[PDB]
Amino acid sequence: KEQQFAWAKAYYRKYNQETDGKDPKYSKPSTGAGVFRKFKIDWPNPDPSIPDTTDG
Amino acid sequence: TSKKSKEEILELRAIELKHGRVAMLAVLGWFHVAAGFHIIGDLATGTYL
Ligand code: CLA
Ligand SMILES: CC1=C(C#C/C(C)=C/C=C/C(C)=C/C=C/C=C(C)/C=C/C=C(C)/C=C/[C@@]23O[C@]2(C)C[C@@H](O)CC3(C)C)C(C)(C)C[C@H](O)C1
Repeated sequence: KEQQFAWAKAYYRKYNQETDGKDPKYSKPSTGAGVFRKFKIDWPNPDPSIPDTTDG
Repeated sequence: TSKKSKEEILELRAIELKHGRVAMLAVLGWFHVAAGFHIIGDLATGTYL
């Protein structure tokens, strides 16, 4: 059984991936993180209270 | 309109009303765009008109 699961682990490491590789951008917040201006959601007549800086 | 006929008077009134309605809409849009609020143009040109 030890050899069987050793082979299974080798096959797993060869053919399996930890994550699907989705773009990290979809995980980053848009609203409330201080980076709202990046998305240009409210460009026409932007709201002054929202900071212009995109540093977060 | 002193010498005009009824058809001419009705046509004059039609012209007056068309001009008046177009002018009312024109003033509405003029003030709307002069307040800013010109989104179609903003989006089309990619810049604030
Ligand atoms: C005389 C009437 C008139 C004229 C000639 C124009 C002309 C123009 N307008 Mg518009 N506009 C008008 C009235 C008018 N407007 C009105 C009343 C409003 C709402 C207050 C607007 C709001 C508006 C905006 C927000 C913007 C323009 C802009 C423009 C330009 C591009 C066209 C566009 O998509 O805008 C038209 C947009 C509209 C929302 C028009 C709405 C028209 C209403 C619903 C009246 C409909 C009447 C109907 C057809 C009557 C029925 C008749 C039928 C039974 C025979 C152009 C120079 C753009 C511009 O110049 O940006 C710098 C722009 O961004 N206009
Ligand atoms: C998807 C897309 C875009 C888009 C879009 C779309 C779908 C835009 C739509 C715009 C729209 C829907 C605009 C209406 C205008 C109506 C007007 C001017 C009416 C005038 C009416 C007038 C002057 C009427 C006059 C009269 O009736 C009077 C008063 C009396 C009558 O006896 C006689 C007549 C008939 C003469 C962006 C945002 C542009 C860029 C982006 O990148 C991609």
